[PDB]
Amino acid sequence: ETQRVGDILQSELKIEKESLDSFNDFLNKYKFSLVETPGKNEAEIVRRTESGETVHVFFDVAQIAFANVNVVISKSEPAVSFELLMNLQEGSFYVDSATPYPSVDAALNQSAEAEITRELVYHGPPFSNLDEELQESLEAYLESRGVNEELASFISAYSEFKENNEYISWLEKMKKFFH
Amino acid sequence: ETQRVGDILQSELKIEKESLDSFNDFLNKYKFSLVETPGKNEAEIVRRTESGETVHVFFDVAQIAFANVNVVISKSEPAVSFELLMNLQEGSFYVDSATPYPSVDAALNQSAEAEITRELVYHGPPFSNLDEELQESLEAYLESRGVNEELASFISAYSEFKENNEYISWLEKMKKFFH
Amino acid sequence: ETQRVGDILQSELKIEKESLDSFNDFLNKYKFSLVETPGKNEAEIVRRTESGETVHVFFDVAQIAFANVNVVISKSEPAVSFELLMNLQEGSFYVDSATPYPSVDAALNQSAEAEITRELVYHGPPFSNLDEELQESLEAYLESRGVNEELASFISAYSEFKENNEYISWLEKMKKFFH
Repeated sequence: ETQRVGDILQSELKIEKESLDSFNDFLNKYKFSLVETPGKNEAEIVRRTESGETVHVFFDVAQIAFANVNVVISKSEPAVSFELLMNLQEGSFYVDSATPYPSVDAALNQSAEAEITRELVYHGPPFSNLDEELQESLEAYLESRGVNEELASFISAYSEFKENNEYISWLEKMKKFFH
Repeated sequence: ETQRVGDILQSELKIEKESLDSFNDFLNKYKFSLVETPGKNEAEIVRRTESGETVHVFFDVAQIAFANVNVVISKSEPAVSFELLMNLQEGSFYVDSATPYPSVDAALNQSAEAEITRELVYHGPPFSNLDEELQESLEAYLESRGVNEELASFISAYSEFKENNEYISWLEKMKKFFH
Repeated sequence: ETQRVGDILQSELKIEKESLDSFNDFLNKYKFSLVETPGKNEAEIVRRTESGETVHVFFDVAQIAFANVNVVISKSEPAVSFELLMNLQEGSFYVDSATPYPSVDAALNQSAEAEITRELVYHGPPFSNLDEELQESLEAYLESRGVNEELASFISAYSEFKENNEYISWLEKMKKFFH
């Protein structure tokens, strides 16, 4: 019965609606902008570094709340997409792949054809197969660009926050259907 | 040798060509229309309920003959897509996800961009993470809309029927190639 | 530090740059043309047989260096796509599926919609479910068309060659980014 579903959604809504300053502190520390799209799983934060690089970090809040984290760094001009695995318990990152794309658009465009273009191109060897010194220098480069414990903490806590907001909107949409 | 393949296809064809009333009885009982597309894996049945809802049920005959069953219910206006897992031996269903879409088209359009749109949006939490009473009321709602043992029986038997027809057409197409 | 990454890439480049006749011997023996697209994972070889068939063989060099090998055989006019699994150690092939498409374009076009079209159509039953004599005659047909130990050897060695070239180009692109 639609009434029975509606009653439970109504009571769950009231409860669910019932640390922002930690988000603001971390984002402002690195001069991040948060790109927030309510209704979608992916969250994005973007900043510009002292050396003129643009750093994008993408994560899937539903996957989190090992997770896939995409760090894209550009200097139109070439960008490297680092696909990372983040340990949710440890707050640690591991490089899975690093792919040099000819532009930020090539790295990030969500169109069907842009995805196919990414699928077809070489993504570098398994990271574990690289020279150890190459592995290390790339990890230290990412670290120096803010891929660290503070970022992992933000990703975890912001994912918990956004997903709960997504859950609330979902409850609301369900309520409208079952009304 | 092409002749050797052709001989075996020819003999398999003759054998394979060598309960419809149960299909008709179940479909008519619920006032279903069957949407049958020969050559394709997916089968669709659709009906309108006493309360003016439209219920679509989709299943993949090749997967069946746990299976994925998509039940889409609409009232242009919002639709909820219930993604179910069906126990093939038991004839039982389990809710994996329920996603409210803003229209039937958004839920069902097979275009590349429509699929991408579905992939990007929030699909609700894991069903197991919902309040137990919410889980139950949604399951009972689906039951009341004909997601039951009779539907599971139809899905199993119709999948066996259609797949065998697909196998026959496949044999025929192979025969033409090897001629 | 970008300098530290650049140094290691520079030294790896110098080392990596530091049997072609076996490629030429096998390709020429079967009158293959190699279709080589630097920067992409997939390699393609294509020939025309004595009976006027066109045989395409596709493989993913990154997957190789069990691998997926697609053998497409045409006579505009219908083509059968054989999806094979190749044992990398044994140099042996196993048929996973054989799908008759109405044209080479339908079988091979890489567009988003062409992929969706392939995903939706019936792919024949599990190969293991076929009559044993049908399984055998299809395997012997592929053999007679050059799906053999020589082809497996080429696929393995050419995959090693191309992937290393892809690795070199990747190092070069990384060098440019970190400069």
